[PDB]
Amino acid sequence: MASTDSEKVAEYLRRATLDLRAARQRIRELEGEPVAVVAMACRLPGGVS
Amino acid sequence: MASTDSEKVAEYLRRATLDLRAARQRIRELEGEPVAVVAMACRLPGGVSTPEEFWELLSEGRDAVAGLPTDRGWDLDSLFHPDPTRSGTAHQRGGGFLTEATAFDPAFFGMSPREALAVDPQQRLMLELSWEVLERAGIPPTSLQASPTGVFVGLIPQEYGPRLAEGGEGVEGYLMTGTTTSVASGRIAYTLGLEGPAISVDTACSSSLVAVHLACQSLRRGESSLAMAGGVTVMPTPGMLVDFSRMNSLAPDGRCKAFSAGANGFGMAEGAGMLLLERLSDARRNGHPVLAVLRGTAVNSDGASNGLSAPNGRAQVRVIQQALAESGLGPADIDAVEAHGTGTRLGDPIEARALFEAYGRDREQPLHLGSVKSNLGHTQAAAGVAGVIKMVLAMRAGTLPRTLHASERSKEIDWSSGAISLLDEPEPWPAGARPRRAGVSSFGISGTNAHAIIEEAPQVVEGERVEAGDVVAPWVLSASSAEGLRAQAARLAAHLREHPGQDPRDIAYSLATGRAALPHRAAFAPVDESAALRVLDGLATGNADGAAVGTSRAQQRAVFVFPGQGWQWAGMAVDLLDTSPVFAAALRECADALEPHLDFEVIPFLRAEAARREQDAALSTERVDVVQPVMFAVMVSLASMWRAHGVEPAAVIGHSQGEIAAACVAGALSLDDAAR
Amino acid sequence: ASPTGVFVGLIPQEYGPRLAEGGEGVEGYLMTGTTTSVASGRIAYTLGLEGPAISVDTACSSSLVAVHLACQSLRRGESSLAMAGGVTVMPTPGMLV
Amino acid sequence: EVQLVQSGGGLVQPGRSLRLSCTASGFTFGDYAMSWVRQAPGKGLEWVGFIRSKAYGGTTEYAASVKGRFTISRDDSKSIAYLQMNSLKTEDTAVYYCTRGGTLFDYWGQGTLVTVSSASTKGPSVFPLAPSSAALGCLVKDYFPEPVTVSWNSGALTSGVHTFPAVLQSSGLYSLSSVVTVPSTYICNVNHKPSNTKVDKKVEP
Amino acid sequence: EVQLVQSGGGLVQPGRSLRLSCTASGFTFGDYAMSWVRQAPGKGLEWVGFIRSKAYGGTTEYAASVKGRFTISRDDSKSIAYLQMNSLKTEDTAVYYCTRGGTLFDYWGQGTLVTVSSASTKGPSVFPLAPSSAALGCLVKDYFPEPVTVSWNSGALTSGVHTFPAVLQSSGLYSLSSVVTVPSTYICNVNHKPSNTKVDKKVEP
Amino acid sequence: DVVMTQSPLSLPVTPGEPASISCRSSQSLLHSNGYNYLDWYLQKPGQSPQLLIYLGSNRASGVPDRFSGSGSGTDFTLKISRVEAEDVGVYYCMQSLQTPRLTFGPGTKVDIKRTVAAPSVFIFPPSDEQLKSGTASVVCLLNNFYPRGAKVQWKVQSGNSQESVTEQDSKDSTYSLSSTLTLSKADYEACEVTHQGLSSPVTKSF
Amino acid sequence: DVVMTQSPLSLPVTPGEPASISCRSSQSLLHSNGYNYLDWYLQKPGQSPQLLIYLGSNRASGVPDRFSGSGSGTDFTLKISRVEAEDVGVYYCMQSLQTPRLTFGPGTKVDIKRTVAAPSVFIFPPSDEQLKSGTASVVCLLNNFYPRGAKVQWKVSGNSQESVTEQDSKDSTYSLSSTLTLSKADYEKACEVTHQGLSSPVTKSF
Repeated sequence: MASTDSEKVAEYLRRATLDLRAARQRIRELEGEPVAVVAMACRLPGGVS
Repeated sequence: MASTDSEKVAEYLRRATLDLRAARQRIRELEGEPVAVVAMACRLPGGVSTPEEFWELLSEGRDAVAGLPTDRGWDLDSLFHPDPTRSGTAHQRGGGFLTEATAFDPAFFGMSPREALAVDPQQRLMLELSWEVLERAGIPPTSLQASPTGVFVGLIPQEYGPRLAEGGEGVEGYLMTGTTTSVASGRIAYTLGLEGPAISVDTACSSSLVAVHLACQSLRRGESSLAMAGGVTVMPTPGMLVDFSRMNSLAPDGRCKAFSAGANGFGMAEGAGMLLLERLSDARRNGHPVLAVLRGTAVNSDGASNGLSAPNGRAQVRVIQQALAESGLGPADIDAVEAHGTGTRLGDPIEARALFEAYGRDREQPLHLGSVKSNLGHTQAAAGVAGVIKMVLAMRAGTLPRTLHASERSKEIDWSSGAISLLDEPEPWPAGARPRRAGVSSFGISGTNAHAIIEEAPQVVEGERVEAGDVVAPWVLSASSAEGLRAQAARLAAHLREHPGQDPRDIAYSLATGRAALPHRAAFAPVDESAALRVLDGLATGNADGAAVGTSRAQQRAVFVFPGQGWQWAGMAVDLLDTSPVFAAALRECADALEPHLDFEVIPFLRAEAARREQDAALSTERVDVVQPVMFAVMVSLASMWRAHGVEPAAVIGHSQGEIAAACVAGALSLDDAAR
Repeated sequence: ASPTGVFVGLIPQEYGPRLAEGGEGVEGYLMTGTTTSVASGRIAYTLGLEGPAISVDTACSSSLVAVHLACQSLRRGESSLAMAGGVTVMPTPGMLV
Repeated sequence: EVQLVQSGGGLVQPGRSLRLSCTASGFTFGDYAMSWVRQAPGKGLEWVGFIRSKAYGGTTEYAASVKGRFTISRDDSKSIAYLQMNSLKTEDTAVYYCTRGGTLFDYWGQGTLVTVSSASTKGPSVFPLAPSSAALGCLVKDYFPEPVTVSWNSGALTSGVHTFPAVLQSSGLYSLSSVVTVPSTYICNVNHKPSNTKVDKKVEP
Repeated sequence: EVQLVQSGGGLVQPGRSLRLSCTASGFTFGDYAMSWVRQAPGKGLEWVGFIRSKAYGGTTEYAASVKGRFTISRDDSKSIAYLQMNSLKTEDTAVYYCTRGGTLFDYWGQGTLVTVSSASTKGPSVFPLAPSSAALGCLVKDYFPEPVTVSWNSGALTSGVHTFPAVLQSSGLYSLSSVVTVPSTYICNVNHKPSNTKVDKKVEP
Repeated sequence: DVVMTQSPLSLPVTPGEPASISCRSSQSLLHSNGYNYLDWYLQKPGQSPQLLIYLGSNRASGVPDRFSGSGSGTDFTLKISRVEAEDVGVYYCMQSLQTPRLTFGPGTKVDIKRTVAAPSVFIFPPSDEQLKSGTASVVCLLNNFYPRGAKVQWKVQSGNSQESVTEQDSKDSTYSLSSTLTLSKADYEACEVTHQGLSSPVTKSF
Repeated sequence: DVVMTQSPLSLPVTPGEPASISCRSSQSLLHSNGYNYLDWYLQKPGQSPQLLIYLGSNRASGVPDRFSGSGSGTDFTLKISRVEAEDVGVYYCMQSLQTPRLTFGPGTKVDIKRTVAAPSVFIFPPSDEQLKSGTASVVCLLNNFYPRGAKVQWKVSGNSQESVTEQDSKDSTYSLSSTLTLSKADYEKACEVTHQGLSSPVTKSF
């Protein structure tokens, strides 16, 4: 626009790249997100409680 | 040069934006992919055994509640008492109950009669149901071997056979394989060879809808390319009728008076329903017919309600709103909802209040409230599947079914809003600009509330071309028994006499790709719908229409016994040799294997037309000099093709002269060596 | 009223009388306390839980398919928390015989 | 995550300077170009101007109405954006926004009230509203600054109640009118926090 | 979906023209800038040139080695890209690629064999390989072009078998050697499809 | 010259319906790169706005995918699949082709669709103690009218009246106007609306 | 000047292990926009290549997310979490700060890791009927050696050609073909490899 030829469209790069990163992170948090074991409750033979 | 980076920058747009469009559509097909209904399945109260008969039941407003069954050996005499609190006694004096759940086909599957006797009818009424839902789809049931196809069947533990501590006299070891909800999906996955996740869900009156929900999840994540979703409540022993009388919740008439002032209980019925679920892209890519599309489904619990049995209002509103939110749809996008409508005087008011809350608060048109249990009765774990059956049939016929015993709308429900219209009359539901959408709700006695959103199948099927041809495609039909063969001819004849105008090539194509190759085969090449119906009626009676029965027994644990003594008639021709890939591969391999010592080729003798070789024909036992080399070549080819064409063999042996013959298909040969 | 799904692994076991001869006081609870459907329902009701209260059955794999299924429900996002597991307690000497 | 939270609100008279700072955290500050927008109360917004990134270097654009008045600076080590007011006048009375890009204002801070008014904090002139025969109200005239909440029946009546917005007259003072529309002698109270002028009024036709 | 499938392969001698067309479907052709790359057999790709989009207009760049020889054109109504060979020489013997962008070659066609060889189709000179006392083989000398597929024991032996790649000598002819490594008098056959020269060989030490 | 960009203003939206907002451009905003250079913004009433769509069609992250858009070389369409209770505010059709970036457009104040109501014109003479306090403010109060397309006239003329409109409420989905006619001492010795709710002017004086 | 870009070549990868490939740049490829301008490509042996990573870190669609990458202003790292049987080919570290891009770099032909084998040097005198046919081709055949870091010397060189193939599946080795094209009278005048498999030169002649 003013000097070189990219200071309004590189912003479009930045926004599109952030959106793609957030969407692929959404993919990995809906199909590959680790699922934590908060706590454990068991009643097992041998008196285990 | 790049105009000082303008091409570079804009081209990086042209990849990052495209990747974002791909990844966001991946989000959409991974969270809200509209999964379609390929084939329908139901064994519902009354005479209903197919979805078309269920529509015939719904369209004319017939109630299936007739009475208690007598095939099951029920006492029926301790089942009632003047005292309502007598142990061993039930309250309802009927209910829509299956008249065919008592019988099952052991010989059709790999089930022994001893096994099938101990099999829970619920499971017996899923083996046949899975078979018939696969046939209806145009998908050969035996073609889904070792393939990803999840099974989701809902059931009710109840009680069927004798005490498992006491065992039995004829049934000892297969009582486990019968009276377990677990194997009520594993059996289906085993007999059909399905490798997909076999889950048998159990959530009381919403098990079927829960199962279809999970199947939706499995397809959206892509764990299984195909899904087997459904539910069932077969009614083997009258105990649950006896004990649902103990809290005084059963309607004495056994009828589900849904949203009615005369609701004196929620009644009861036994039935079965089943669906084929899978993502619409996999449908239209693979050509599987699409009956309807299930867009969104949610499953929630009632929470701390007024007891485990009492329903919850806010939880119901939450589930029927979350289904819309996950579907991308809303209260105004649903033209007619299929509520639970269990029929009790307490569940119906709060249920209708929840419907008025999620839907009725913001309605442009009056919501058409319906209940399948009014025509059928509360099918418990088969409720939720029967509802979606009703709504999909309403889609395909373009008419809203009636809600029987609903003329007197309940006085405990505020209908003054007008946003919900009780379906006491058949309301036309034609296809228009708005995509027709429906909702099915099922609230189990366990407190788990589920709701699903059924959109009409996208009308992109239209656009098919029309043509005519001289191809007399054979009408191939196969069964597991000779009587089954005669009955398969008769039912096809009845269908073509009651549904005339179906083009012969369409019938042949449907009979060929969609009907499995069963070990009793009768076929004919029709020229007219009269000459074909005469053949069908001839096979029905049992005369020789072509004198040809393709007989066999099973495919699993096959040992390839190889007897000789004369076979393999020289009756091949052009195109035939190139119809089967492994057949042609084996024939050409036997052709190319013998360069140095042999030069005679069987392909010119095979690919030659045999229409001229049928006038000097002879039995294959006296032409051994010419037949035997052909025996050897085509025996190699046929062993190789029957090894993997729907058969899972276990070994290969040799009864007579098939020893070196099956040793040559064990390798250890060269050009010169094989020739020698 | 919080989103949390109950996924209990169960094999249907015969506990008391048949459903057809319910006892003196145990009359209407012979399936509302024994049916595998209501096992997770009791968890969701006593705790006031509002989520997918799902009872699975896969014989000796039921518990792990319940863990898998709660995992998938969390992955998509239906309930903020998930409650998965399984049990095999045999009251009668039935499954051993 | 990201936050372009602002700071530097206050009350000034035309002809002096004011401070506006935009806190940057959760990203590389030298990659995005800071811009500033101004939102006139009750009507649409307007770009004040912007600064270009250091790696680009570039220059600073400002709006045609702020030439020679406002300047923008930036730094990475402390990651705080600077919008500078010099020689303020009346039109600057508006809430300003910190925007995350020269042409893509992809993120937006909460906004800080930059008020350039010719008044100082004084007490209000509450005037009632006599019905014709209907609705009853009470004007709140000559109060500064905005900080005022007006309830009816001392916070007891809530149906049909209004607090009319701040009214801009040429004197720099503001006006509010609270009214309730219901047939019948009501109580309306105005609390000016900075001045602690607690006014209770009784109205009759 | 998308496909930049190519067409125009053939066999030529240096000094003439050849046609290369890239079929565009599934996207707007005037948005992406066509480029062309060349892949020398057995070694790395070495770029050729590109054309800029009509909306941009621009010019056409080619590699420093193809100045005044190759030209690229484009059109939207028929959506077929054009790479033109004029005054071909030996180095052009390579498979060319149709690439979807001036600087981002984000998509790549299958590739067409553009062969500029000084030979014509003839028959091969199959020569055996005598073991020292081991492995046994048979050379395939002087054949053109390279569809040859060599088997051992007439397609019976498959363990330890080789088909050596096409060998580039200065005469324009090619060489192949098929060998099997196993102690022992074997059969190796070479089938040249264009020439129908079916050669069977027996080898002894 | 400066691109003339005027989206169709005043698009009321009621929850649960599909709406669509267009936009205008003097010359084409479609550049040689094949991409449009217009941005879509929604202004929160009460706090900061957010991004809906860039490139004319490419949606931003964080916001739900409901905010769909497309357009031709000149014609643009932020085509909003549905709206809810929180989907109320001011849409800005800001094009990004020639900085400086001063003008965002007049802005599309959007609200909840409802049937046309009757504007309640309430004339209110100023209090007498105000007349002895040195000022005078007669207010022709307008309440429960929708949409906002009316201005209060002042006869016996206008010019000393101010404009003090609020936002929309939830359960009633109406609007009210405040025409404050600041007045002086000696000139104290009628108000009108031209709202769509009625046709004929309704005259009531102090 | 032209950016010197040489990724470390010869990175063998065996299935089931984390590898990482770096790359070099003479001056910084990090532009004023805060983004890198290097692209990552993998050349199929036998058909068309595909895109792994652009912007130096931004991955392309279609390919699985296993192809992860990052880098500094100059140092770059396509850091590949794991490899499988199909993850074999030639990786190109192509830049994009200076058009024309020209060649894609010598390229990183990558293969399956395995222990160092013994190069089987097989000397083969040409057939006598070839010697009467007008040509002569003595071949020092090399088989089952890995990696490829050896050249066949010709004593008693310059007339030898190079004809190496790709990798197989079950054996995961390589073979070389040193074809020494020869003439008539010069046959009346030994081959060597310098492969890591051994240390001392192994001399065998025709």
